[PDB]
Amino acid sequence: PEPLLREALGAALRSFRADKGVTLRELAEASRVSPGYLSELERGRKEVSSELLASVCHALGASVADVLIEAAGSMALQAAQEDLARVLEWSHPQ
Amino acid sequence: KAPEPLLREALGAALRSFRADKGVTLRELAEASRVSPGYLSELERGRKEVSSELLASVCHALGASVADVLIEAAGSMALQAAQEDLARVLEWSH
Repeated sequence: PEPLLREALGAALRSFRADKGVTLRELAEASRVSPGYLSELERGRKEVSSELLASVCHALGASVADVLIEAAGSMALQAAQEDLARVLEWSHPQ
Repeated sequence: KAPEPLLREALGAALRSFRADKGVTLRELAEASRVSPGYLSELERGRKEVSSELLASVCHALGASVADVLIEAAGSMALQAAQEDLARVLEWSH
């Protein structure tokens, strides 16, 4: 289906972190959560509290709004790509 | 208190805007999404963190992608942050 919110936000957070060149353990330290927890968050396997999303975004020098737009853009793209892949597999299989 | 609203605050306001635009009552939406009207109300007022799965069914019950509700949530957060920063400078001088 449409990607879940936590999957989209996790990937967006990961992109922002990679953009800034900040390691996961550094970002988890700035946000006061374990590196494992943040790793799971990035992988779409954990639901963030709004408070923790705010700390992680702030630590990255990003507004939460910017991370939401990133997440929404990639959600739509991912749905469209998976749609395109089904349409083509049906009409042009290998 | 940060000027940027918490994600659950902005998401709840966005859901309420989608619901109101469609003219759907909380009991109707609860029924479609199999959650109590009581929980939906707290969600709308920014007092509940929602799982991604439940967010998806609510949005879909309203005929909207999660990604559209998130874009609306992001625009709303950014606007309120800007308005609250403006209020703060004005309170300081003027």
